[PDB]
Amino acid sequence: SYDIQAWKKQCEELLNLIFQCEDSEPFRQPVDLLEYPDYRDIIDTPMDFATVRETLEAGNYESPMELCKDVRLIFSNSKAYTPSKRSRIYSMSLRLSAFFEEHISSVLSDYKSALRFHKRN
Ligand SMILES: COc1ccc(NC(=O)N2CCN(C(=O)c3ccoc3)C[C@@H]2C)cc1
Repeated sequence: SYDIQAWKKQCEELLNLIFQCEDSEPFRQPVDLLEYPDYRDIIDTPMDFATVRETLEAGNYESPMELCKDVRLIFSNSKAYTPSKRSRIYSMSLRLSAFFEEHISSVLSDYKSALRFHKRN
């Protein structure tokens, strides 16, 4: 399966599944800086799933590795803000991360395989 472009629709479908997860609600939109005025004191690079979807649709990701880095930044940023290992948001961030990682693994493998096939000769 050596389609170099296939990752983009696969990532759009996975973002649709993440939007349907109730566990995504707190990560869907950019954190309101007025609601949390100290957010930018701790978080250097804000990220959320609407920003990831818009970047993808703008044609501003070259590879699924770049999309994966931004999704992993949502989860690291949530971990940097949260106050407990038994925080509600933290419990949701960890379930959503496991779901994301389970599904992105084949997207990354297939992309890297397709690029190796393109370079094979
Ligand atoms: C009183 O009811 C509530 C319950 C939950 C919240 N949400 C939060 O505390 N959050 C801070 C940590 N987050 C993030 O750092 C992040 C957001 C996108 O990517 C990461 C998630 C989210 C915005 C606010 C009020």
